[PDB]
Amino acid sequence: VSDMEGTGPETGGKVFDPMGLSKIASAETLAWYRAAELKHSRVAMAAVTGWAWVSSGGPLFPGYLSVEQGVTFESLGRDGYAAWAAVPEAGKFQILGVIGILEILSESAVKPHYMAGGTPGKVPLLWDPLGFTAKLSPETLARKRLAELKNGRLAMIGVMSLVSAHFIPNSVPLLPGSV
Amino acid sequence: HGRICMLATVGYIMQEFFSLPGYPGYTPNPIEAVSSTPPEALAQIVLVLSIIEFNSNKDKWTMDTMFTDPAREPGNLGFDPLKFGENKETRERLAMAELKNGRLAMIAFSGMIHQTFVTGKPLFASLNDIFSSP
Amino acid sequence: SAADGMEGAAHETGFTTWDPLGLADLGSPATLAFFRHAELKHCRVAMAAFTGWLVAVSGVHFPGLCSFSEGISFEDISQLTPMEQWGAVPALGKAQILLAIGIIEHQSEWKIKPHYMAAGGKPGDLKGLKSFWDPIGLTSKMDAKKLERQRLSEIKNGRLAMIGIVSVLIANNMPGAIPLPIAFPAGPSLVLPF
Amino acid sequence: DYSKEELATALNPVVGYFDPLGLATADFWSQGNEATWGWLRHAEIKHGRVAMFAFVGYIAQYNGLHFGFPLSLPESPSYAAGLTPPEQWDALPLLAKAQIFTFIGFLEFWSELGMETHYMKGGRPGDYPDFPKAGVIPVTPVKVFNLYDPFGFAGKRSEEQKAKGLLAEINNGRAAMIGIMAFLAEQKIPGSVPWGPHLKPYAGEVMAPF
Amino acid sequence: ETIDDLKSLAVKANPVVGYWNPTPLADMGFWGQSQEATIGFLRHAELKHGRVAMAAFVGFCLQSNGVHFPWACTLEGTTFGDIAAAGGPAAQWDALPTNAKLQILLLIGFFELLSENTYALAQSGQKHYMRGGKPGVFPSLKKVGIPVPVPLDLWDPFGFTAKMSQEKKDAKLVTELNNGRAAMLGIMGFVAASKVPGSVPALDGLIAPYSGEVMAPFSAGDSALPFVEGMLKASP
Ligand SMILES: CCCCCC(=O)OC\C(C=C=C1C(C)(C)C[C@H](OC(C)=O)C[C@@]1(C)O)=C/C=C/C(C)=C/C=C/C=C(C)/C=C/C=C(\C)C(=O)C[C@@]12O[C@]1(C)C[C@@H](O)CC2(C)C
Ligand SMILES: CC(=O)O[C@H]1CC(C)(C)C(=C=C/C(C)=C/C=C/C(C)=C/C=C/C=C(C)/C=C/C=C(\C)C(=O)C[C@@]23O[C@]2(C)C[C@@H](O)CC3(C)C)[C@](C)(O)C1
Ligand SMILES: CC(=O)O[C@H]1CC(C)(C)C(=C=C/C(C)=C/C=C/C(C)=C/C=C/C=C(C)/C=C/C=C(\C)C(=O)C[C@@]23O[C@]2(C)C[C@@H](O)CC3(C)C)[C@](C)(O)C1
Ligand code: KC2
Ligand code: KC2
Ligand SMILES: CC1=C(C#C/C(C)=C/C=C/C(C)=C/C=C/C=C(C)/C=C/C=C(C)/C=C/[C@@]23O[C@]2(C)C[C@@H](O)CC3(C)C)C(C)(C)C[C@H](O)C1
Repeated sequence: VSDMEGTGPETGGKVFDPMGLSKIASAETLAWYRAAELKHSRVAMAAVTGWAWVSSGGPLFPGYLSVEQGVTFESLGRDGYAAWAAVPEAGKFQILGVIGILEILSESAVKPHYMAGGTPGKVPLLWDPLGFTAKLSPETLARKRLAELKNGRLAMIGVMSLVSAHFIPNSVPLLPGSV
Repeated sequence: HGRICMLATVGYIMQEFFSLPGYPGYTPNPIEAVSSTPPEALAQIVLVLSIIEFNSNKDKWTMDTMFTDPAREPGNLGFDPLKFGENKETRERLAMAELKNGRLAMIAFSGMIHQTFVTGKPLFASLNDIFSSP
Repeated sequence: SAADGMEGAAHETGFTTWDPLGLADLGSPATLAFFRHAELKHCRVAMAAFTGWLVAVSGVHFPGLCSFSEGISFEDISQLTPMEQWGAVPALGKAQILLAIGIIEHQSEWKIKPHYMAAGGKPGDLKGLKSFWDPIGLTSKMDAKKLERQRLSEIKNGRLAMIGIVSVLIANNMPGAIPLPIAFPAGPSLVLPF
Repeated sequence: DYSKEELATALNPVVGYFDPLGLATADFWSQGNEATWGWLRHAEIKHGRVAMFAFVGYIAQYNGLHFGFPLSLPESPSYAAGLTPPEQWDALPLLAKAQIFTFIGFLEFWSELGMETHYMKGGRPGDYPDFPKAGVIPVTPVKVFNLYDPFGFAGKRSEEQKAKGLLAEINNGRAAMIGIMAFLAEQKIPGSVPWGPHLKPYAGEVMAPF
Repeated sequence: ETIDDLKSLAVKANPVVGYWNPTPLADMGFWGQSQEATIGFLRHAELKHGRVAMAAFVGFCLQSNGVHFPWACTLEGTTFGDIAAAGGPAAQWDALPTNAKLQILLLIGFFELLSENTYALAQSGQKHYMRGGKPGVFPSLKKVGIPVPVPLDLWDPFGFTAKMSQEKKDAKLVTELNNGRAAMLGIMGFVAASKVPGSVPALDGLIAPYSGEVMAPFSAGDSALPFVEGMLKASP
């Protein structure tokens, strides 16, 4: 655990594992933890950015989510859980199915699997299509991996803050009462 | 028998669901569908299979007549277009698999036939009726 | 597996042969060559089938009459659903379409003497039937590298196209299969010849 | 004959060789790249020549330029007024258009026949042969004046001055092709050539002769 | 041009700030091309953006006041005064005639074609910018050899920077880069003031408002062109 990334100056330049969860972890278990942490970081970053953009009165998509069923993006609600509920069930089904095909492809198509001697939480299938970090130096890439992990953990905290604000009426101090 | 019945089981299960488009005398119950269908269809099928058997076992229709030549192997009627048998490593696997699947298919076809006799409904309809509510 | 030197390993399966059930290990290199040739034929036929299906759905049709004896026209055939068009074609028209396809198949088996199953087969290779594939020499400008890239693109597009034609032909008959709610055209998923 | 890049550089240095379809490197009918390149060059030259001819004819006859001959004795149907040039061709009697096509067919047939071997088989693209000597065609008691230089104003020029004319012919032919298609597109589809002329709204498939 | 050359240019431009490049664009390989190709593309893009904004800032300033031409466009009669009275400069543009817009755009396309043509650039004496050439170069419209000659070139119409010294010309290219950056910010400020009111604090209440999409070259009046009426309706 002491050789992995994620540690920063903000915890003594040291590991943060108060409850010993890394001491019962082999190399494969640590790889699984890192893969789960990174995927949660990715999902939470996308989720919190989308929730903030939607519920902060940001721009919405132009027209009809379903031209036949009659659902405009404006009429969806501009509220996270309500908008997700108002999305058609077919739309949710195909979003989840596309994500599932991507997950199966990720598991079956990234050789040296992350649990068999591969990099945890890397997807060569979905990263830098254009050119962005295919030419960066191996120290700036590590720095940006550390940044990814950091603000991804922050995104986890933020998205669960939004969820708690929605369910618990006013649980977050500086968030509205109708999340 | 194994080859015939492992064709027959697939035919039995898929005749309940699928039909030739607009084929006369279809019935999901294949037992009734035999009588329902035109006799000429079954006559042509039996004629084609008679031609196949005759040409494949020319002068070898009997215990004494067949297997006179030492190279003749049981079941090796020369039917292997895709040439799976040229790979000798998997030949034992495929032979054992043919034998076991043919045996299971003989038993299975007997099961489907007699279950349809018992119930009067096609195979998966009877299966649903078994695995339905009390 | 035996399907290691064979082209077809993609970007979406790592860069390793995708044979989960190990069928390439089954049988002979002749059997694997048959599998490759069947794959490419299904690929090509599926691309043609999806393009024709889009043509039928769009309603674009040739100007004229299919048969002056029966009086059936391209417009009257276009009125039906895409799969019902085949039933609407004249019987002799279907017969001679199948005759042309059968002649092409027979020449592919015959005139390409180093056979796909045989040694040195080149299973995807149907060029040799002169002026059949690429009559305009469009592939002549390319080199070996671009030709390999375009062969891989053929394989990918064709696999996707056969999945697509199965999807569109099974969507309406099997509702809820393809999640996108749109009025897929009616008609049977399978039709007989003649 | 001319290499493709050499010909393209001579025609237009800014463009040079341009062939996204790669038809210059094609093999039509399995006849070989040289033969097929000759075919393509001769097709380009023929299309250009026909386009120049038809463009001068279009500008001439769209301004009601009817010949002084009465043509048809009952009435020249296409010399009537209120007629776009495509409608004039349509209004011509079927025998007239038939005879025109048989004449053009004789010209094409003799073009293909009289060759060194052929424009495909190592022959100069676009070279219309000299009509035969005398009497070697049915009838022809006197001679047939050559379709190229009937009065023999071709020995006037020198070899390089003929190569220059050939390149100018190809470029002008490309421009004339574009011009005729602009005219016809403007006729059928109004405003398709917004910066070109405003022609009458003729509505007929030009690709139907009869 | 290497990153060392980019740094030297940045130092010459702004001695205090210097080379600022938070982006990776100078490091990526654009379209699978090389470092030199990517840097040439970015530098020529910067120079063209600069130049166009420098030209268009003056255009916006003059047309908004009203310095419209005294003559008249389309023969039926809608003078440049009428186009000016249509509104502010974006309103003037989207009120222009369809053919006028298309002629302007396709002349610009012709100039871009000649600018990226190997033959014209080679005749003027320079290579393509992504293939080891000086960014910002526009070839002579004389040496290209149009069948009918052209009197004057685009750059150096009358040779005002004729002779000079190349060290001087590079020093003035530094001026070009800085002025272009400032002009791009200025025109985007003008257009932002036109559309989003109060977006540019200094120019609030000084720039005429606007509602059309500045990123839409053709208007509803130009719906005759294909796929334009639907696109106007589909504007964000
Ligand atoms: C935008 C497209 C531009 C490309 C196309 C183009 O420009 O089209 C232009 C175009 C039409 C048009 C348009 C306009 C309306 C005018 C303008 C608009 O333009 C815009 C908007 O931009 C639209 C456009 C282009 O549509 C048409 C062009 C037609 C063309 C080019 C027609 C050539 C006939 C030559 C003949 C008959 C010569 C016989 C010559 C003969 C018989 C000889 O004696 C040969 C000779 O060798 C001999 C034997 C001996 C030698 O001693 C030398 C000579 C020479 C004596
Ligand atoms: C997710 C969901 O719910 O739904 C999704 C998924 C689902 C259900 C699967 C769906 C579907 C159907 C799909 C995706 C169908 C895909 C069909 C596909 C992919 C069809 C390819 C045809 C290619 C042809 C005909 C190419 C010929 C090309 C030829 C003959 C060439 O000459 C090529 C050429 O290179 C040469 C050789 C030489 C060059 O010199 C010139 C060019 C370049 C021209 C949906 C409903 O649509 C959407
Ligand atoms: C909002 C707030 O609170 O604050 C601010 C922010 C905000 C909005 C950004 C503002 C703004 C706008 C700004 C700053 C706009 C900047 C505009 C800028 C900087 C525009 C340059 C054009 C240069 C040209 C056209 C030169 C051509 C020159 C050429 C082609 C020559 O002839 C020169 C020449 O020497 C050569 C090269 C060769 C020599 O032989 C001689 C000659 C003469 C031939 C405001 C208004 O400040 C308010
Ligand atoms: C990332 C996920 C994703 C992908 C990759 C993806 C791809 C494709 C492709 C190409 C491969 C096609 C051809 C296609 C077509 C349609 N999509 Mg789909 N789509 C995704 C997501 C959603 C969502 C969220 C919705 C949706 C819908 C529709 C409708 C319905 C129109 C209507 O009924 O008016 C049609 C025709 C909406 C829906 O079904 O609403 C009931 C809807 O809400 N899609 N979609
Ligand atoms: C593989 C493609 C193909 C080829 C290469 C091909 C070649 C030739 C040749 C030259 C060798 C001749 C001389 C010829 C003649 C006729 N073809 Mg034919 N044909 C092809 C396809 C179809 C289809 C799809 C149809 C069709 C038909 C007719 C009829 C109408 C008869 C009528 O009035 O009934 C006549 C006279 C229609 C038909 O059979 O209608 C019952 C019809 O639908 N063909 N066809
Ligand atoms: C060994 C082997 C293999 C095997 C095997 C397997 C799986 C074999 C399985 C055989 C199996 C499964 C054999 C069932 C027989 C059932 C019978 C006879 C039922 C009679 C039922 C009767 C007579 C019912 C009568 C009644 O209903 C009537 C008519 C009316 C009611 O009033 C009264 C009752 C209910 C009594 C492999 C693996 C395939 C290959 C390998 O190489 C070799």
